[PDB]
Amino acid sequence: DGVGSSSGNWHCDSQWLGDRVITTSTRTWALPTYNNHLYKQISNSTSGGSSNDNAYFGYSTPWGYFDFNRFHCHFSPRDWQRLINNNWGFRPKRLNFKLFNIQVKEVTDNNGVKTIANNLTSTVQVFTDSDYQLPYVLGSAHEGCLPPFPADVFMIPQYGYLTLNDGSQAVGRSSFYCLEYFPSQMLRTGNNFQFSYEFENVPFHSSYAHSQSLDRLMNPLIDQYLYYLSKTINGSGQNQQTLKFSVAGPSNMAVQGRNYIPGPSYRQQRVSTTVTQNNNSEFAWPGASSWALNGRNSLMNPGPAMASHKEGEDRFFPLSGSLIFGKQGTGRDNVDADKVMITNEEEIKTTNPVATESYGQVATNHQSAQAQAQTGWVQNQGILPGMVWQDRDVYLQGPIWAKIPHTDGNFHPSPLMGGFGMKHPPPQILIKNTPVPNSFITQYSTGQVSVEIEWELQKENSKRWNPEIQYTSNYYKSNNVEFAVNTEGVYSEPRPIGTRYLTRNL
Amino acid sequence: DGVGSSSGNWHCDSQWLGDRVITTSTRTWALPTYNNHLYKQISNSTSGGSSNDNAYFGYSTPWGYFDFNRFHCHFSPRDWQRLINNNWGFRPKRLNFKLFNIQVKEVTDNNGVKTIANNLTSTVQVFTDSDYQLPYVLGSAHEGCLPPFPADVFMIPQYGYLTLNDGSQAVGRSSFYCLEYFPSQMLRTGNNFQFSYEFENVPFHSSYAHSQSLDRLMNPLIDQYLYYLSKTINGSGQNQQTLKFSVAGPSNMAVQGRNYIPGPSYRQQRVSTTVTQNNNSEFAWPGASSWALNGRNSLMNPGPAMASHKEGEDRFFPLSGSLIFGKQGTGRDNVDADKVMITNEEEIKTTNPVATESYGQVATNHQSAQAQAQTGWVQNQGILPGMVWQDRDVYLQGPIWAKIPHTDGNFHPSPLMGGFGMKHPPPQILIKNTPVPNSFITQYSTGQVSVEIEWELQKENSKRWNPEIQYTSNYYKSNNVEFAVNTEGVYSEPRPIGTRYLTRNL
Amino acid sequence: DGVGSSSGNWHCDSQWLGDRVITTSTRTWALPTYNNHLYKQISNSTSGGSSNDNAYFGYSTPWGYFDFNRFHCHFSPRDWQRLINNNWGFRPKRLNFKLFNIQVKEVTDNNGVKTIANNLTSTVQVFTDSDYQLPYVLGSAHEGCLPPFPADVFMIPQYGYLTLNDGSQAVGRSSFYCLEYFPSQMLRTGNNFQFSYEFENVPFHSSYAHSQSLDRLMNPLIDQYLYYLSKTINGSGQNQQTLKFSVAGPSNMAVQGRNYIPGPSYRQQRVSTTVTQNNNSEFAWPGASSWALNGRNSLMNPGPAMASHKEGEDRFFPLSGSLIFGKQGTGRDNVDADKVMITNEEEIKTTNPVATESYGQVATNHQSAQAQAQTGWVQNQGILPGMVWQDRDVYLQGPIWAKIPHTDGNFHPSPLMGGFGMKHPPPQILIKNTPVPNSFITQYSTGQVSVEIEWELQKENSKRWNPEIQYTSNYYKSNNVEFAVNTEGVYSEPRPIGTRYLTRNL
Amino acid sequence: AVESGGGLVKPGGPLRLSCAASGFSLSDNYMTWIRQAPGKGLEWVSYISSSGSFINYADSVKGRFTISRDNAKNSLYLQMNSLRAEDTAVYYCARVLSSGGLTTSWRALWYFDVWGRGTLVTVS
Amino acid sequence: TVVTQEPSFSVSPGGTVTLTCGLTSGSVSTSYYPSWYQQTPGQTPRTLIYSTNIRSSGVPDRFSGSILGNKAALTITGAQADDECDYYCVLYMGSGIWVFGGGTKLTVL
Repeated sequence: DGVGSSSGNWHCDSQWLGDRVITTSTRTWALPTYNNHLYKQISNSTSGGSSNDNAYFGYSTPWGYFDFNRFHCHFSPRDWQRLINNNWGFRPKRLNFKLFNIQVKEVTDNNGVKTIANNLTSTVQVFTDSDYQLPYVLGSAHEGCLPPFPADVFMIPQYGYLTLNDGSQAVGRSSFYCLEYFPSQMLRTGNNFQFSYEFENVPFHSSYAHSQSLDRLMNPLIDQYLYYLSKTINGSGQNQQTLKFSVAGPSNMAVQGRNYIPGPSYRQQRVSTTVTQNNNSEFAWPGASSWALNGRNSLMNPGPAMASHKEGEDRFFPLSGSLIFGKQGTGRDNVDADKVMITNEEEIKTTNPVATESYGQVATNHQSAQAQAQTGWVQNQGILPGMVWQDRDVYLQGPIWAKIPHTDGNFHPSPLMGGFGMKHPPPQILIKNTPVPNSFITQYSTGQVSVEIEWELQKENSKRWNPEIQYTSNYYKSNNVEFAVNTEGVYSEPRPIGTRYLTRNL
Repeated sequence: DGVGSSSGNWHCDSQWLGDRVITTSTRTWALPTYNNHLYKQISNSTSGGSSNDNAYFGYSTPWGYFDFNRFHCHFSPRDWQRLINNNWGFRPKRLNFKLFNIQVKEVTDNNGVKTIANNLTSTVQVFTDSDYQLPYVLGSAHEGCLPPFPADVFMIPQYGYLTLNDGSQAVGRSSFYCLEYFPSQMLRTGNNFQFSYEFENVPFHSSYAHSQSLDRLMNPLIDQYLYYLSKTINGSGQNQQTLKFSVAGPSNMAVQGRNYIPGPSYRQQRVSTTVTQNNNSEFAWPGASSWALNGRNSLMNPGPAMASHKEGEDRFFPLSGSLIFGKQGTGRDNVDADKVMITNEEEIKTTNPVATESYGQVATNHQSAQAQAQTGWVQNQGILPGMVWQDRDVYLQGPIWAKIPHTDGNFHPSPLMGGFGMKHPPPQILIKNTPVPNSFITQYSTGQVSVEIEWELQKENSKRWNPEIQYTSNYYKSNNVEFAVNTEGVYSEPRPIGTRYLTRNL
Repeated sequence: DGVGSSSGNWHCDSQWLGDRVITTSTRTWALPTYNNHLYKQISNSTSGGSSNDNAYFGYSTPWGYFDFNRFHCHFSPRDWQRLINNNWGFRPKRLNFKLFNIQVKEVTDNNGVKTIANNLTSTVQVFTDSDYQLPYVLGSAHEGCLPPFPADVFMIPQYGYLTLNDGSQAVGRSSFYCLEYFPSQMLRTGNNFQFSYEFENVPFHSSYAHSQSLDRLMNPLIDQYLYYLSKTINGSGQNQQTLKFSVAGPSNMAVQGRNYIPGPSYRQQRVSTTVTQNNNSEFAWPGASSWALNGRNSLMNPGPAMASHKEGEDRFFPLSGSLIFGKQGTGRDNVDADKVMITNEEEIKTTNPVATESYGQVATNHQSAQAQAQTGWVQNQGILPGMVWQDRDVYLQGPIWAKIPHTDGNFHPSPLMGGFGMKHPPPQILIKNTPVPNSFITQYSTGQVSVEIEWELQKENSKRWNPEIQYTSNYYKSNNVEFAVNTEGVYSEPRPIGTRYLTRNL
Repeated sequence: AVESGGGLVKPGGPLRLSCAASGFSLSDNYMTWIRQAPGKGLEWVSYISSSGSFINYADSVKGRFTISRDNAKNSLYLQMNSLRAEDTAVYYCARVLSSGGLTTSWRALWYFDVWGRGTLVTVS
Repeated sequence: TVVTQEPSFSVSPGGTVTLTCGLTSGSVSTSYYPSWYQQTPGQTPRTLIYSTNIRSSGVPDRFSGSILGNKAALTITGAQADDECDYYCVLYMGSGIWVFGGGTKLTVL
């Protein structure tokens, strides 16, 4: 329309309406020029990765993309506290994305000084992939998300993808995607861009902790009419075998018949947060649980949903089982235990097997006059008919959705790092600065990004008499208010926040 | 209305109409005064149970409840015979419940003698939980059901529930429900109470036995066009390696390729009813298959549906594999084998693995010139794509339905003790005597309960030429007619009756 | 209608219409007299089978059955090449079956010579089991299916089924089925029989190879915000226990968090086509993986869908894991390696674990000061929440559909030899010569069969820049044209043709 | 890196010698005592389950000796009582691995994996 | 229940001799798990092999142990100076009870 007239306004606010929520967030961004506008092959041999498990083939592209996939982009900590305390379930509904206030800059850098000037006739290419024809990188929980604090200015990440390989060399089945082949809407300093999206139907993420454990469902005061095998002998001696049956009842509750059994387990190694208890050897890679695919061993992370620790022991955690977040300012390499935030799953200990414990025992052989009855510990257990399980909780820092791989079959597609599985997630948004002349001008753009997601809720119906556990901030004085900036203007979040406080009956 | 007129009538009968069944049962009940009108904490410490597997924490309530969840409540043995004989399947559609003829008594005890008289100003509270806000205890197959024989007056069981626990202590998440906080319809001697229920869609409970075994679905007259590996050597000697392929054909049927494979298995220990065969040492609790949760071992009972014994050996039964019902008057503790009724799964040995046997083998290493091929037995096999299985059969004495826990995921929810899985079972019906004055009158009440279920059926379509196996009584003479009273008037059921007689193709 | 006029025409062609395909096939057939018009009980002892695993029981019937269940019946190689190169998926929508020009021949035999004379009076009885009352044997991939070449005349195979059995002997539950009891239509020479059947809805068969491995879906240019455990000790010495966390990033791609894990595996033994590598011992039956049912070990073939071999090694195949086809003219028993064709599944190695490799590792114990972290290999793995997998591919020679055994439950019914699983497959079509009088005239029949299937397709939408992998013939000179007749007119199929060439993103 | 050592007792009297545990826990492992007379043969002496609920002895020492396994101290105690001159021999603290394979693919083998150095106990 | 094996088996270096240990009471097989232990004098016995064919990590491939005939036995191929020392045989039976053989040495010539 024009250079001198604003192409959009600032929107940050949240309307809490009935059973629905609308969260609007707006950020300011800067997009540089990557690879001098070139599509460059990459591999492990370019970076120098020696090992075989790390071998990869792929391309790096000049295009950038927008990642809002993390929760804290949309939900401020005060909205989150209102959400997790009052609500059993939630899930996205609609997605509105506006891109405006495009400002393109040009740079001429002399020997000692660089002069930053505007460029009025330059353009910025952008498009959305609604056909899901490009590789989808938003499901790996990468950095580069919109920052949690509205006044932060963030840098658009570079878009790349990987494909088939054998060693560091590609194969004839690998694919190369030149994003130029896609139509894109070009924007000058006056144009704006918007689109809408409809989240496909997905189940409400469970946001509650079970009041009743799975092994305690049966009524306490009444005997069952089912019998169990109490005694296989009368006493010490020769040829004392006998069969004696007893009633399953409150006196012995472990042997009663039950209609449902806990979910699957794949045993993680148990690492203790008190270092004097850990074995004195390097077992970080050697003892880790991992699934092997095409001869390349990939660590199991985070793995199936399982309780992190037994009741009463909070100092242990599965070696690769639990999601780990860095604190503000945490270094990139070799940070000690107090620079990272560890998420314990103990809410699901009711219906899910403990990750560091065996799922149970199974009978190895037939007993007889010669052979005693023997058993062995079950390390892994697949799904059996009649298992119930709780998925992994979602966190304020955690990812929201992932794209279900397109395959013949899948089971309970809900992703393992948490959130909502979808066959058609919110599309990727690819943006770049159009090259203005292989000698080009130093150029970058900036502007505004506003993402809006309508959320649906499920209200708390419970009749529980005594008060619920709620998420609250401790009253004791501190030198810095949690979820705020310090004296230098550095916004940090003190602890990872779970979504499960309110309780339900099992 | 008035005291002098009846509030209801006696309906006990079953109408067989077309493809549907209507079964009605009216009983007489007596409700005492529980806990002297008090809610009381209960844990193992109050009972004194030391073992940590039995640790429980809960509350016992003054309320009673009605349990009709067992089949023989709704079916006379002749109706059960008429059902399992001609029908390939059945399932409930509607539920109707009527509670009337309230008669409230008051007990005034002298020094040695107690006096009984009606109390007209006394009321009886009743309500049903439509929202499942309360715990659901009806799925554990407790005693206190409506009795099988209509002339028996029964005692309403006591209601109590359990919650989260650590040892005998509770946790801040533990929930306490006060049932007085639920709006309840109060009844005097003239009032009646009723409501209607609708069963949610559940698949027809299969009531037939497969004729064809899974592996034998082939055609004995025709060869397959697939090949298998017959010989890896020419003969005894050195450097004799070779590869020889044969045709899979009716001559050797074990090696053919197949479309499907038997269901999952979790092995159980094998116990013989001939006692000399069993091992001498005490293996009842040490050798039993148990799933562990939160550090509390729990016996696997009845466990995933599996054939109890190989064909030809019925003397062996899985240790915790099958339901065990007591004979009439069977003692509570350490009764012998002949006093209890051990059910057997033999019908499902077609499509299901044997509970006391391995599921099969898997190759444990790479056979090569240096080392031979090796195999390891499989004790527990999770679901694999392409499995088929039969759920556990239901018995005249067995439970009808069970409540599916409210969870993020479950697989084939059909309960393990048998029956129909439902996320909205028939509600709990709570009833108590309203306290009339910590000084209250010793008091109780009696009345009528008529529960009417509408069953749907599936007709028998088979073209089988030879006659079916039908359930028949024995003509040989006995001192007592089976499924009838003895000289002292005690109704007894001779044996557990299964539902699977008719045959289908696989 | 009349002898002097034909009852139909000859239709062979494939009409390519939009997204649909209409495949027409017509053959000439011959139906002899089976069992001299008798139902003969057959078991292993009557045939003489000693093995306990091969014990069978069943009946041989005079009826024949038409089998078009194999792909090359409905498709020409060019129609196959046109299908698999341009399309991402196809499923059968409708089936039309027409039988015409029935002719009956009576053979007169004399010592000097035998003369065949047409018999006008005799009729052929044909009926289809629409209600699926009869046992289904089409799904077993049996021989006797319609010929690849139209010119060839084929003989309809005899129809027999095997019921329940205990060793050599039959059991009470077994049911004997008589074909005669079902209503059937009798046709004279003028008469023709035709029927139309509509296929049940089924998932599109996947016919593409993923270009992205499940583990490499990550963005290669960006670090995740999640952390993993890098170091459990500082260095070599005493009391060095420490914890160190690091960012999961492209430098080390094995330890990143992932939302999905590969599908299940049940390991097969690995056999090399180069004989000097394999062990010098007879491991053909001893080392195989088999699922035990009711005490009869049945070999696992082909088993769950798994990649046949690691990338880079194609000279290794699972012992019982690959569909094996014979070359034209292959002997029946103990042919050498070259007479047979071994399909390899390496296309699916992206989302599926290698059949001959362990699925991964799980820790078997708690670490401590006195105990090192121990692991063990996972030989087979059931379904876990969040797995994805590809089914087994269909071949030009392979089966199309299979009937899902009627059961209370099943998981991912898609058959293990490939193709579309259906609860209501195309019905069996039974045909026989009517007996003309236990001394009957020697009689056989001939005629025409025309089957018509309508295949629905899914178009290729991909944006891939570099050219696809395609299926093409070799231009180097040879003594014959592949998929054509030799000098004597024998139709030969040189190799198996998979359906997976085109690529998709994961 | 697993191995252990046995307890040393004087010759000539009934004692209970200890088997210390280094490198592994006696909780999850099946443990056996093996006694060899000098220069002639090796004879099985006793077996104890990992759960400890299953214990069995050799007929010569059955009804006589008593075995006890303390998990907290990583020590395996075998108490010999009322010794005979025919009980003079060397004892080993054998470690037996039963069915080393994992549960999904399990193979049942029984053999003495780890051997504590023998200590002689003489009755005199 | 007495394990039986021949006490005398002397083989010159470069010669493979078979040692056969069986049970007098009943025939052996995989169910009655066999095992083979060398005891090097001055040292504690080390398990030569276990459960028939399987070979212990430490042990050489020169000697292979298999169940041949009614009673399982080890079959040393081309014996050498090092491998020679007192051997013992043992097969597991019943519950928690093992029976050892009489023992055998072997000597290079």
